[PDB]
Amino acid sequence: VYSYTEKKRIRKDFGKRPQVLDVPYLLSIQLDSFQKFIEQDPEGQYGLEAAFRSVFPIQSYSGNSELQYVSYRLGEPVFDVQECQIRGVTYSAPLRVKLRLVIYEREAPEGTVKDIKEQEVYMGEIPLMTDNGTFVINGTERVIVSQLHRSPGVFFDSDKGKTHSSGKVLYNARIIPYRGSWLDFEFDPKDNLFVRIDRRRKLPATIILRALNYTTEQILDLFFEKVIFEIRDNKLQMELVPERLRGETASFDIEANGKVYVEKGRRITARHIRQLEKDDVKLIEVPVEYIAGKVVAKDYIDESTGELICAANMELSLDLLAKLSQSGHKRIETLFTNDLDHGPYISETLRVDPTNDRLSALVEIYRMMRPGEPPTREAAESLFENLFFSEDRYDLSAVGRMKFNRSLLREEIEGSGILSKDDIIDVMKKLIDIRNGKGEVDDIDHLGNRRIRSVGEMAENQFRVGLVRVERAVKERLSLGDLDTLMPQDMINAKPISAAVKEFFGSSQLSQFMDQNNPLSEITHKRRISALGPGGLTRERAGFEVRDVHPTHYGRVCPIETPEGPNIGLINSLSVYAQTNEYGFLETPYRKVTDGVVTDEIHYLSAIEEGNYVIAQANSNLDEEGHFVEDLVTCRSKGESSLFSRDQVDYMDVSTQQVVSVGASLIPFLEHDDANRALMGANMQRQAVPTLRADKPLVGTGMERAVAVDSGVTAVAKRGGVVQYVDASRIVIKVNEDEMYPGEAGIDIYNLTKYTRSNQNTCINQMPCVSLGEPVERGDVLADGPSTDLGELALGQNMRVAFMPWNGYNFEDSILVSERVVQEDRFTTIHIQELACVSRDTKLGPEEITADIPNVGEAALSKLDESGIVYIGAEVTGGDILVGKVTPKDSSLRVPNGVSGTVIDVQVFTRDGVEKDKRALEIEEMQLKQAKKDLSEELQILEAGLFSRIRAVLVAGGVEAEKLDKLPRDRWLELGLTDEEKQNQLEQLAEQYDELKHEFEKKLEAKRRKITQGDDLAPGVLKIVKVYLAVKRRIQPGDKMAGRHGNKGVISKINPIEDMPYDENGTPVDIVLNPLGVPSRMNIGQILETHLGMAAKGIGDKINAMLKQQQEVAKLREFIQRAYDLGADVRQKVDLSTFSDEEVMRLAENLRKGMPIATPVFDGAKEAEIKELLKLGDLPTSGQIRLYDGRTGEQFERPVTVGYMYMLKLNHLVDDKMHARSTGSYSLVTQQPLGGKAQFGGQRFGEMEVWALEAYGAAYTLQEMLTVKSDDVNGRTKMYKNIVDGNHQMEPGMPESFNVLLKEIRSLGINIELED
Amino acid sequence: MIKGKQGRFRQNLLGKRVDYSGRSVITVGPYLRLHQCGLPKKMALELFKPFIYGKLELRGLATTIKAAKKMVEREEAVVWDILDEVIREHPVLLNRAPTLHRLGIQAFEPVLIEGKAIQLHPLVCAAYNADFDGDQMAVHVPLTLEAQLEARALMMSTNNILSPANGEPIIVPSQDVVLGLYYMTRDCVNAKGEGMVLTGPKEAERLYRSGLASLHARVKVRITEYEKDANGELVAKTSLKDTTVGRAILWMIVPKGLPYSIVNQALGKKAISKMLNTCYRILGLKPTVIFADQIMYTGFAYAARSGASVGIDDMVIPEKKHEIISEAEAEVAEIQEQFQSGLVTAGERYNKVIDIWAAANDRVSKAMMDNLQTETVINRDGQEEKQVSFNSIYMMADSGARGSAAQIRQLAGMRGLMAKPDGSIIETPITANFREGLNVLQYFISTHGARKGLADTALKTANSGYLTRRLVDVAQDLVVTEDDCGTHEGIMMTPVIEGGDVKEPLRDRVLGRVTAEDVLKPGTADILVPRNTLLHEQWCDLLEENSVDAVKVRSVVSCDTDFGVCAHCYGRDLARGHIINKGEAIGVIAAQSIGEPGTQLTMRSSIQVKNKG
RNA sequence: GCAGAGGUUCUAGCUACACCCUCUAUAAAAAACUAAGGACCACACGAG
DNA sequence: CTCTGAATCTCTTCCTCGTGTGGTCAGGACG
DNA sequence: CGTCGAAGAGATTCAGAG
Ligand SMILES: NCc1c[nH]c2nc(N)[nH]c(=O)c12
Ligand SMILES: [Mg+2]
Repeated sequence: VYSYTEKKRIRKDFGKRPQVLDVPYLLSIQLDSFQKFIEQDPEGQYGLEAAFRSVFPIQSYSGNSELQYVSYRLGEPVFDVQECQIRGVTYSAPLRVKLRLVIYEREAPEGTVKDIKEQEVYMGEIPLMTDNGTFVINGTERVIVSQLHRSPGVFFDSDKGKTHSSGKVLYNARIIPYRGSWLDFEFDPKDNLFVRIDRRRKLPATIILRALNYTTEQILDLFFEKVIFEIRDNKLQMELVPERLRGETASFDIEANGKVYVEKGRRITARHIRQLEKDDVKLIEVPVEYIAGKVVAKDYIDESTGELICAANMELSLDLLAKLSQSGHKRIETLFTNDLDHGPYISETLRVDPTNDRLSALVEIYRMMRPGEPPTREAAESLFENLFFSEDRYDLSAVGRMKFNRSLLREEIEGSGILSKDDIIDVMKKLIDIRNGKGEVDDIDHLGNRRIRSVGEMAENQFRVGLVRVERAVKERLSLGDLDTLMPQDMINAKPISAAVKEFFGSSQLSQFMDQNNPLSEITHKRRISALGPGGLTRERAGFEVRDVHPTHYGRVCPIETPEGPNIGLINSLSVYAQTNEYGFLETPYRKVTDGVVTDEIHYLSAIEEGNYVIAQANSNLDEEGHFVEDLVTCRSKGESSLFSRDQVDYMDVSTQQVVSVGASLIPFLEHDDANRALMGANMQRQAVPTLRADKPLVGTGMERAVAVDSGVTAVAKRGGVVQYVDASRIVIKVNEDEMYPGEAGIDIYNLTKYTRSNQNTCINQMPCVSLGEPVERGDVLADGPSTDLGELALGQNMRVAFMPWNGYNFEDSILVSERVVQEDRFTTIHIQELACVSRDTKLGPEEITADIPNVGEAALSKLDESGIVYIGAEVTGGDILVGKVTPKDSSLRVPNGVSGTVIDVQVFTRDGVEKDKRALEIEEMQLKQAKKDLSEELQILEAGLFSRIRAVLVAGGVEAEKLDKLPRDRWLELGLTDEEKQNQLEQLAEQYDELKHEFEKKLEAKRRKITQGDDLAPGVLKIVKVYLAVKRRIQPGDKMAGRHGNKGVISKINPIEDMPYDENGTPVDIVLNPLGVPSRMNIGQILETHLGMAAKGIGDKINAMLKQQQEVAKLREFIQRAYDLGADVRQKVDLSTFSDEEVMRLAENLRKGMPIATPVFDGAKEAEIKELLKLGDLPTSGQIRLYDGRTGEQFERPVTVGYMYMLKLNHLVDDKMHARSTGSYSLVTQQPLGGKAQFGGQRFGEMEVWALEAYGAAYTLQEMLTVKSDDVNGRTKMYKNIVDGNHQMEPGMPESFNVLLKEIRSLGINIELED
Repeated sequence: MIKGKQGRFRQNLLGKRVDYSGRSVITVGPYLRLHQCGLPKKMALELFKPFIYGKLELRGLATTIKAAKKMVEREEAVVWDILDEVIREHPVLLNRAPTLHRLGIQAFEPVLIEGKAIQLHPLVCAAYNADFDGDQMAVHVPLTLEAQLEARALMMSTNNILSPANGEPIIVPSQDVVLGLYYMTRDCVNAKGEGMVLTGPKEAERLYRSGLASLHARVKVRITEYEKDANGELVAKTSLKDTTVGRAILWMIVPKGLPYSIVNQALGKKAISKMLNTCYRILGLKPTVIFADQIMYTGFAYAARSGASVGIDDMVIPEKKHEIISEAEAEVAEIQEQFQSGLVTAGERYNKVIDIWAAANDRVSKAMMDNLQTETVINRDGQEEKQVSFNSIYMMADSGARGSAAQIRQLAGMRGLMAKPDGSIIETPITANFREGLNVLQYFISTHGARKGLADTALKTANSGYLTRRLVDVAQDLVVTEDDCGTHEGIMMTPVIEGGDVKEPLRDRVLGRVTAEDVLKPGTADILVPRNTLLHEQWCDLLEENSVDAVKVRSVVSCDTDFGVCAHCYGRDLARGHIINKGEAIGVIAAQSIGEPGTQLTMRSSIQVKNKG
């Protein structure tokens, strides 16, 4: 089946792999993420409620005064998006919070509260997100890009190579919390564990262990296996376990019960250890020379004098052992030191330890944390427990707990957010294991270790920051003020929470300005994820392995699209199918595979779960029965593709375009061109200005009907029905019966946005796409947006392109353009530009807005009305006067030079208190009349629809229609309707209509007041006027023009039509490209797109020939069916026998310009199908035809390539580039040019240009670049008079910058002068 | 506010921004001669405002400056006529943005045009390293009379033909003109007009324009070959030489002094550069500017008539590729089975796989090349004959117009083995070209190299800039102040060989310098060349005959002049083929010429004899 | 402004480097003379 | 035992032109 | 109404043996 609009222009589709999952709503990463930030969560997790919970306990210290949060809600926004864009006020919503305050009795924590105080307080002004996912801040659409930062948890780096410059590896561990202080354990070349917090100076590791109430015996037992020695009268018999002996060389011969197993001086073999274990011997004799070298494990004391014989963690001393031997401690303990496996990295660190007690360790910690501060017995205790084990000063997120417990091989998922004593020692043991050989380091760049942070989480964090500040205020207030003396509103201020949220939304490194160059630029900008910003890495700190694309980017992020320049590979865009996990990580869909059959149910796989599995490839031929058709299937197991068997695989890619991003997926034949060129082909689409008459792409990927709809440019109908009244500014649809609600359904109205300035000064326009009586289905486009045709993305205009050198006018990247292009107006774009004049209130009197301009002629005032405002519709040019402003003794706003446009509208803002002038009154009255007419037109049409609905019930119940006509149509209540199930519904409808009348009689007055009230303004301005200019920029030699495949170049000449080459039939080509750019830069896709375009236009020409002369419908139908079949099997298989033979005549009209062709990126049309399509019409199979020279008229040998190529016009137009200046304003340092910009400026004679001058013998020109031109107050004013006089002389003077440097050094206490 | 890139010393004292400036995008500008460049009227009007005021005052049109300003803003007919006066002989400096070396900022004579883009002679789009993908040049103006004369006697584009880094020319024809000349100078074994006799080039151009004879046809023509063998005299000899019609048409463009053994070969790119160099060497400068300006016109005009287009059928996939792929798969499978049997180690098997894949890649590349160049076959009025191909992709590679065999290897044959981000070679190479489809995995692998290469730009340029700055500020003060140190010792010079072919002969390094001690003929006690004579080409040719390997040469390391090197100790200026003038700033020239190639520079048994001897 | 004063105009116009004219108590007959206050930081973009 | 070298800590610099948007003290009474 | 990361040189640290 096919929808009605789908039947209008159905696109021939290539591709053999049948997709299973439709592409999701592209913007669903931002909308859903913000939906979890303001929507109510009874769960109160990751929600405005989860932010309140923590900051709302409110307890005055011993003040028995408590305040608790109960409920919150968002008030209705004061202004809509449209009504706030003009005023510039943020699209916000008040935040109403209900707070409960109760008062306990004195010294009664358990006593009942004597009274309850409940009220609703207004705090903060939280912004809101438009339907497309754009925040309005100050009248400018702003979007917030998601961030990608290292996830909270624990990571074990390696720091291989450069450290210690001796080939050693220094293993280190970090504990990064979500909100707190970094804790880092780091090894040393001397093999000593060192603890370092917040990147401070080092510290022996045991110091942070001693602070945890841990004894030396406990510390030793927590890191080592103790070897037990027992005193015997048999040469100090010791218990020897074979496992520990394994890995140890035979220091002495090993015997038990008078039998030797391992010989002295011989390395012990695994077989020897196995036979020792078989013998199951426990005790093995040992010389006293082996025990003396063993470090003791536990402290041993004598029972006579009470003192300790040997201290624990002390190397054994034979004299100490002899004292222990005479004392006779039945058990002797030593730790099992083994340099091969059980490296003693704790004992040496404990030797380095300078303290012996917990208090000393705390004192050392305080000294290191706060240098220069005298210690205190309580300050250090408080500081240490606050740094880590405090709920407020340290909080690992739930994601942090999950990651930290997974890296430590735990089993639970949820746990306490604060660090625990056992967790630190577990991290220490893991680090020691890493050092010993077990385990492995974790890769930082692994996409399982970098969560994604959308707008909602950042907004919640900012709200929490504001909340803790206001909490610090309210708690302090609650202690001083007497209890139950005032309402709970006084203790709280809305602004501290506000200046924290509005500051983030307005000025941030992530709340970026939104570019609206295309429906695709918006889509690819709300999706872009960047690694910069707060909590992330900067450009200077960005290494080179981070920018590289990891093997785990397959399907989670785009490996092609990244902005070139400084931040390359740091702002990679999200893929098309990737969807964020619940914890923040990235997920990519896959299809579950049973033993032999690939099912239909799909699975979303995380970044880490993808590893242990084996995943097949999208290019795996399937029998449609679920079984693979070959015996060996390529897969991707451990980030390394290889060949496997059919039975091994258990996952396949969902589709074939899931690796690429949105924009990069629009390039047809993407797989044919190098990635280096696709990187710019995907970056030269987001800069294509929307042209005048948008034209569909003759050869598009197939993702054009999913970028226009999913963005906001188009206007999709949310209800199905028929079109009642269309117009160039509004579309009224009458809904069906089933799709409408039983009551108050009525009809739906869409308002189209006419020409409005965009953020890049391009026009934003909506054009109707339907006609009266045409049925419209649910979720169907009926309003083509800017750069969008028939609900199908269309950025450029397909042009007939021929590849050949043409007299050097397309030298190496230039593009020759025929006059036929300009004549057809195929590239003349609109450029709406906005101007503003401000009337400040200076001293000596405010400036006037009047039209009486002194010292001006009568010509300039012709384009000015009485009030001093330009007429709406005049054609102004460069230097003309727009609005008259005379400064109190000529400051009237003037059009900037070069701009030549027509004023489309003028809006005047007036501050309350000052009087509105005549033109302001005219504008206000016009807007009021338009608002009243809108509120009346909506009622008139809604009444038509509602009364049409009413007649359906009026005929049900045996009521004659004529009598209803006799009584007034507005009120049918006079008749007694027959009682039924619909009579009550109709009475409810009428009562709601009457209530609606009373509601409208109030909303009209509300609108009256809203328009009339003087708007707010910045302090010190009376009235500000905005004037809009609408230039129509044409195409010009110098304007950039780029294809889709990565080919760019400026136009070099607008050749006359006759000079262009022409094929045999007489049609002249429109663009002459340079072929010499194809072999060097392997973008061979474009040569393979031109042939497809030529085939499409050839079929279009055949259809047009069939249509131009009268032809039977069957002829057209059979030809189009043939075209849609086209040989090799395709997924589409669209049939024409079901069309009613009248929609065929409309499809032919929509195809006569050329049948569109789809081409999914990585399963596109093979060249055989292109050849068959070429042979379907008439054009030669090879794709080249014999052109003819225009000037000479002779023939071109070696026939050249012709066809149709999609060509965008990049917005780097030449009219915004020329700047040249001679004289003008200067700076404070008198370096005259002041910087080339909108303000006059001279191009910088930079540092290297001085060297380039010195390389020649030119010095006089260097002197004139450095002294007279740039900065010489007595040089400029002298040579400006010398030149007009007639003599070109010079006087050097001496630059003012040197007189500035002399002062900047003389004011430094250094006397620098000049001799003579 | 003193130190750093923001301080005065590097922001406001060295690099002062200047008045009388401008900016615009680039355009091909083919028609203007190489001594002139385009300029929009709406820019030249604003640049030359004081000159216009002065000329209006001289004409008496404007009584005061106010009226002159008013009439200038009027943009009436009189103002344009005045502007066409102050623009007549007033050079302007077309300065590229990142001027790495001396030729970055050159002078040009303006030619007023409409539009809004700055035109540029194509032959100088190489020294600038200026593309046309929307690049932006800045226009400066010299004001004083001395500046106007300097931008004429030193900076005009016709004055710096040879780069200061090396004697080789810098205005070598680059992309379209070279392809046109290559397509002009060729031969098809059977085209209409074969074996005919032609009176001369004046008649060959007519016989080709009429269409009676194809551009390529082996014929017999007579040519007046002028010779300068007599000192200062032109000897005219005329012999019936055998060549093509296309080569004969090309003869009239070349000046008379040059012989005929240059326009007879296939005329790739290096041949054209050598032709320009010989013209400069034996004819001077004035008859070389005209020649290099005329060659571009001919090249463009005969590359437009060629219709050299690229089509899909051009990029042939060799038939042997499928068999090579299958056999390589069999060999790797054999090694895999051996590893699974424990016979070989993992590393040894990996090395064997890499080596066999490299061998297979070279084999398939050779097969594609042999099926690309030779495979053309046509008739010679009889049986079939072999002939070098006319494939457009091949003609864009043999001529050196754009691209080398390595890129074509990526268009028809297999891409090869790609490198992992960590510097390792992936076990399985990409067995698919670009004309064929590229798989998903074979593209995700390919993106690694593209990302690394694009990220290395933002560090190669950042490091080359610092190296160039240090090298500039370390010399910064060398000026040739004295004409003769009079010293005796100079560093030795010998050819450098690594064991293969000689990397640099003694005829290359020594040329342009001055000897220290009297170089002696191999016959002893014979002084071939005196001790203090400069060595030009007529001397290096003599040195080749005697075959001497060690020649002492004075160098600026052994000069004894304080605060400046000598003129003799520095040798040839390498920009003009004469001894360096007393004063030229050579301190910065070397620093720029060393730090300039820092952009394209990459940041990272039994010995068998070569020949009998 | 010869010194003081006023000045056509072509913003303002004995200094900004300034300049000229007529006139004798105060403005009014005339042409030739000039070019002004604009800092820092984030984000995005292009090219080498 | 006193330099001998040998770690160890501290300061420096890391391209060059443009095209554009947006945001921003200092320090609120005070007599 | 003023008025109150890398990476490299160099200078500290610091050391080991005859
Ligand atoms: N502004 C009055 C006036 C008219 N003419 C003038 N000429 C000169 N040199 N200076 C002036 O001030 C005037
Ligand atoms: Mg370029």
